[PDB]
Amino acid sequence: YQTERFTKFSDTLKEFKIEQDPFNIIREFRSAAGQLALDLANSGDESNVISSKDWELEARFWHLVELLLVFRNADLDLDDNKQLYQIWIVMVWLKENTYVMERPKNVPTSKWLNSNVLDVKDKEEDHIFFKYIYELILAGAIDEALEEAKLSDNISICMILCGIQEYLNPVIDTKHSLWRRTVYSLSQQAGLDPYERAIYSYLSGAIPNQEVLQYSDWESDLHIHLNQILQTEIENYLLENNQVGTDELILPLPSHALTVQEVLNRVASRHPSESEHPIRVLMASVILDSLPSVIHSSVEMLLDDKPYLLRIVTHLAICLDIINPGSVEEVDKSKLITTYISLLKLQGLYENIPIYATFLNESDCLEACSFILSSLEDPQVRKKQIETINFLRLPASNILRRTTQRVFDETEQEYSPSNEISISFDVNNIDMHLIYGVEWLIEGKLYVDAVHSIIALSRRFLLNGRVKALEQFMERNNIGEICKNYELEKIADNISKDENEDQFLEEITQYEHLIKGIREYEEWQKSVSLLSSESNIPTLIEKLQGFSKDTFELIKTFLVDLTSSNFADSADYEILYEIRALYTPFLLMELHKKLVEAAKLLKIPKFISEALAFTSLVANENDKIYLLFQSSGKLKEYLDLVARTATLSN
Amino acid sequence: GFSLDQESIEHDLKLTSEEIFHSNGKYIPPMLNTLGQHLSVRKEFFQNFLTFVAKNFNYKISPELKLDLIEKFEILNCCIKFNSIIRQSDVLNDIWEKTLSNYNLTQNEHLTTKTVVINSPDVFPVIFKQFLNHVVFVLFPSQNQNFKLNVTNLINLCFYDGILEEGEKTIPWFINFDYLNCINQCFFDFTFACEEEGSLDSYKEGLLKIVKILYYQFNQFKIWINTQPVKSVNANDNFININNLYDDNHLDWNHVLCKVNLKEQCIQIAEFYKDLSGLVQTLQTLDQNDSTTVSLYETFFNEFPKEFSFTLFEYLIKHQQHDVLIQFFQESAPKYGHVAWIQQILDGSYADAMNTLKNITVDDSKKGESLSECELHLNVAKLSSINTLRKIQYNLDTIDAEKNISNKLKKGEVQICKRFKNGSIREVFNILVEELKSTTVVNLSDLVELYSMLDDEESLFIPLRILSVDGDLLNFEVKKFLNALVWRRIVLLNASNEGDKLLQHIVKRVFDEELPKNNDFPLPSVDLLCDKSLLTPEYISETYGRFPIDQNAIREEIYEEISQVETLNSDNSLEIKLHSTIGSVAKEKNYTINYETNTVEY
Amino acid sequence: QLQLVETGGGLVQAGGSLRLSCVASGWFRQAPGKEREFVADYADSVKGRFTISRNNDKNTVYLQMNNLIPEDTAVYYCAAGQGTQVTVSS
Repeated sequence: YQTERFTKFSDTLKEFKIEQDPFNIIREFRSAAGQLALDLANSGDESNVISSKDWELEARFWHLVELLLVFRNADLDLDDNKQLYQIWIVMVWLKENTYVMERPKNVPTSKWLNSNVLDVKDKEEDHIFFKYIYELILAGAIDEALEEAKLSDNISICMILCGIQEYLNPVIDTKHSLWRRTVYSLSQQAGLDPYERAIYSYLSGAIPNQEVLQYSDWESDLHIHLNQILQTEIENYLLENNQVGTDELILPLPSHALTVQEVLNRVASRHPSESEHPIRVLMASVILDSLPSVIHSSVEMLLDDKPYLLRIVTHLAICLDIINPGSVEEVDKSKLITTYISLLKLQGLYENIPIYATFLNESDCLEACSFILSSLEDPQVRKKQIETINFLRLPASNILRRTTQRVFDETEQEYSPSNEISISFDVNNIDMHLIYGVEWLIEGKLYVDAVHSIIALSRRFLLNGRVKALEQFMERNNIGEICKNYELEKIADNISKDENEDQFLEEITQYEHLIKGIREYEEWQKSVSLLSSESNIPTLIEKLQGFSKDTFELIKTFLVDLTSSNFADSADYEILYEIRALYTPFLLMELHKKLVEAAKLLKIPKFISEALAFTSLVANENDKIYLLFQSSGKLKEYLDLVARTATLSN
Repeated sequence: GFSLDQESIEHDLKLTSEEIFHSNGKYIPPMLNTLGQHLSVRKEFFQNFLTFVAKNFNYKISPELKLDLIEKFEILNCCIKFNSIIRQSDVLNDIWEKTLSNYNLTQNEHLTTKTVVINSPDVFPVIFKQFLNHVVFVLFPSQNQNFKLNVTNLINLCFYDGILEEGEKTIPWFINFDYLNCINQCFFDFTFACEEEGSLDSYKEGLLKIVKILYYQFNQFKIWINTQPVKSVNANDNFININNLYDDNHLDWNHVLCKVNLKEQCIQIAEFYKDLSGLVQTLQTLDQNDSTTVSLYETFFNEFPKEFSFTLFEYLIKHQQHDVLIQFFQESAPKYGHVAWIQQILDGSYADAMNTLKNITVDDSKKGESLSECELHLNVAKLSSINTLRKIQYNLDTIDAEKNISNKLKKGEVQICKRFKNGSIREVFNILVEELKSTTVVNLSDLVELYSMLDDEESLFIPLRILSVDGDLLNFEVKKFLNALVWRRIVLLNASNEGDKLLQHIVKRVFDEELPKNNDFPLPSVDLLCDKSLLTPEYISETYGRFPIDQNAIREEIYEEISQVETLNSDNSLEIKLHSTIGSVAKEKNYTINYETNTVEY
Repeated sequence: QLQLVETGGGLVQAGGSLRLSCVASGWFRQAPGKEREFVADYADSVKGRFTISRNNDKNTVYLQMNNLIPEDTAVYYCAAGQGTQVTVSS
């Protein structure tokens, strides 16, 4: 839950997709980072605040971004200046979500209890109540400052509250041009606390002394340029309007307001160790809309990194591409769709659907749709979750095709040793995952493109152990689909229906015949010395072993030769001539294998001898058993295995 | 001259020594009993003197002649001691002596037998041989222990004449005849003791045989060396005659009996005898061919010991693949027969190719078990890949024909050829049943003869297919005689089965399989079927040489089988009956009649 | 430390009334599963039935919810709050 921050974000995205009212994609971002910083502060250890401080700041930024995207878009045709409205959006997040010390404890009853008659600790208790009131007013606590000013006998501060309440009645209107020049002159008079000296300059739009700013934090530090522009833009337009008159004016005001970049050149220069933090500098880029300019700049200095930034920049583009179509750079979009799917490795199991909302071109083309062919191995949970998100047809025909064609180039080293052994454990451990993508795509129409993948690996077996026999067992783990591919094949029209349905049916008969010979050869070899002294059951079983084999040989010779001779698709004939030429000698030795173990019973001698001696004699009428010796090299092997019967049968 | 005068003085001493070895003047004969023992001991002592004095003193063959004359008197002296033992047996000896008596009286008169041993008693071996021949009805007639207890004494008496040859430092026709006629009866001994074996009791007579095998070994392995020496010396083979007949027949029969005796032996006794006596290398090896065990301990040491055994190489032809290649098949031996499929030797081997060609050409004469050659002719064809086409045709035709014939025969699908009845002239039915029953159709040599038997039309039809496929072997006369007998059987069946419906399937089967394009099949005709110009006694004796019946009977049967048709073909109707048929069948088919040479075209 | 103390929420029937008071120790809504939406300016789903409690200067101007329906069952938060549940049974 709390640990899976990415999962929470994904859920919010999913809800929006179901609905497809558009301002709800970013509002859910305020419920994630909040519960996280709350789960490390409600109960638990106190040292977790070293990580909760990162969550205590990533949530206030999502609040400031929600007011900027709705002002420049949701312009309803209801019943002027569009750039001055940004100052109001900056004041809402700069006033509501600010730090405020609570009310002071042990407030004195009467005044001057220790009594130039007051001690040094009396102006401090007066400045303590002065700072408690100088802070609440800066955060918009009129409702609280108005009661706070009346409560502490602090009547010296109430005279300006209504002056602000009179300035608030003039701001809602959108004379007082002379009242702005008196407080600035009051800020140049001596005799004021440091907290009250900064309060008079902040309301008008002036700069106070630097000794009061030293205490001021570099984050808060930004309200100085915000209040000056307001005091100057209203005096400019106010000046333009001139609704006070020249006489009402007293002193010249800096009515030349600067831009955002000239103000940011000074806030990150007063307290740069914290004003340029990676979670606070993102608010200037929302006014510039440059997405891949802050993350792709941390991949070059590899000689000398922050996961919270990659999750927000990538989540911004899915909204930036949606808020304004193509607002995110097209290069940045595909660079964000690729950096997200790659960084989402520890959490790639559930986000296999959230990457489709911004398909764009990385998904329509074989770009962002080929990475799923690298993790879908054994677990059946991720294979079924991708079935949602409204994706099928060609995407299913492009993920299954990219799953079997992308591993065919890696088996190129498996066709070089045509006369030696090799390391086939990886092929016997990675090709098993190469059959779950097609077995999961239970489509009777997309069966022709995958039914040939097993026959394409018969030549990688070569001598010694064969990989097709183990591959024949993977197909037995999911048969019956032959009935689904034969019924769905009569649904779509096809012209060459006299050769496409005959190759699939003949390959299934040879493979099932091959899987049967492998299991028949595993039961006679596992016999060894079975039945012990009671060979009566073996006298009939070995009789069945010797009959089922003498029949299997004549049957396997007729299945491979059933391909006739002259055919146009001779590429399928030159590949099956070796597999047929490789299943011949292994049968004659099994009857002879009853002359090493069943030789303790002089019964397989007169039988297994002539049974294998004529196996080459009748293998001379059907075109001399073709030339299985010409396709494998096993000629003298047959000459010696049978020649040995002249020192045992006599 | 001086050696001849000394030899004359020695011969006079030898005559007096022969009298002294059988009787001596100085001793009192009346005193005690026949002092044959002392008469022998005298000559025995004198022999040491003769040897010490005649040290060297050899001249030409006079020393060898004297050494040979020594055995004329030394050997006989050891018989009377047996007589003493026989005088302990008494009843046997008296019946023997008396018998000997009659012998002399019938053989040389001279008052029957008087034990004076005049003239060295040479007739002692003849009496011994007569007694041994009479023991095959007198003692074979008497129990093995009886005759078994009897023959042991004669064995021990005879086995005392070899210790004097090693004492005289032994390095003419008389030397070859001194102990040779007794081989005409020695072979009657071992059997008489070995046929009883342990007297049908082994658990108690194993020792009784182990104590007696010594005498048989000592007789055989020693008497055997005399033959080859005498033969190389005498060179009688030329005259040969009765000496050679006795000698050579006895030699073969003794080789047979010495090998079985070698088998029934105590451990390594034959092995020692094989090494000790350099003879009967084959019988020795037969005992030595791992009769006891296949243990690499004793066998490699015995094996390696042969060394100069060229003869052993012939040992491998008994019943493998050891001996460090052994120079291939003993330098590829001579005529391999079946060993030729073994001569594959993990190689293509041109001989192995000729070997299956030799397997067909050896099916030509007195062959057996063709399924080997049948599978091995196909196998050799595979091994290879003029003679190739002939071999392929032979393989295909012979194999398919023998298979179908044995199947239909054992099968008995076609019940019988009706016409034959009570005729000696043809036991080919029984011969062929026997052939089909075993031995891969008994190699199936008379493929020609087989087809002749016709019982169902369907079974009979095929023959001309083999004839037009692989008939490049026999003469034109033989092929035409076969085709004519076939057409004659067809006519005899078609005149009976109303309508002549037999030819109406064959004329179509010969053209639907396209036999005329790949086979210049000669067209049958009235003249072609009634053609007795190929009837000669030589061809008769060649074709029907297996059955030892008089050729006159087969000639009469063939003449009847020809004349029946020669008479039934009134006005030569058969001619038309064929011409119309064949020409109506091969009409729409790419076929035309070639009246220039009676053939078929297109 | 804007201790925003909210109270007055509860469970009412369809058609009842409630009065949510918010005292800033120093009105948006969130349904179960959806996103935080603004209630009180008045939302189109509560115009004519609710009365917001926003006042100038120091004036809470607390006001309620009349004619409550099952579409208003959610957690209400204050903004210038921890949350107060207001459920309405059908």
